[PDB]
Amino acid sequence: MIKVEIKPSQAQFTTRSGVSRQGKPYSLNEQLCYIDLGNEYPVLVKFTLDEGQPAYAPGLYTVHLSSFKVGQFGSLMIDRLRLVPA
Amino acid sequence: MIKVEIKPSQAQFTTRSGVSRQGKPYSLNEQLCYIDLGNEYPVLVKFTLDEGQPAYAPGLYTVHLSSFKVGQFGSLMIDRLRLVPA
Repeated sequence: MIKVEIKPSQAQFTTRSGVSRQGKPYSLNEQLCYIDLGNEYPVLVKFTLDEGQPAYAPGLYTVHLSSFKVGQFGSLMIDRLRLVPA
Repeated sequence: MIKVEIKPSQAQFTTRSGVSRQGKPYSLNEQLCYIDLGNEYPVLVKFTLDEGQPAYAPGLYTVHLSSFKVGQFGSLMIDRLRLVPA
């Protein structure tokens, strides 16, 4: 299991916006977290939330299986970091 | 935890080869596995082994933390699927 932490200072998201190739508006909500990758300190990671999802609250989380997909070259990839409470 | 299985038929690797942009030879060893991504059946996934590593033997495995890195856009990515026995 991957240990993810949302710190008190990371309790909010920011939103970026634009327009797709054929004219549709979009909005993407991004939040920050710390992930323990086995180095001397956890590292800062950004991720995009799914549509209609609030920012994750401060606390400890692990990564859900739905974060992963098989890519176009037949290998595993992360689609979007989706979290569940520890 | 991600559940990975090496079937009896997947006990071997194949090797691809070539030459880098400035002339150095390389070899990459690739092996297949099945990963349970929560769909009705496990899916077929290819991955490259690290240098000097034998093919994983048939059996059940999970993914090691060293499989992950922060990418150039600040988000989590899989570098190479590295496995450890379940």
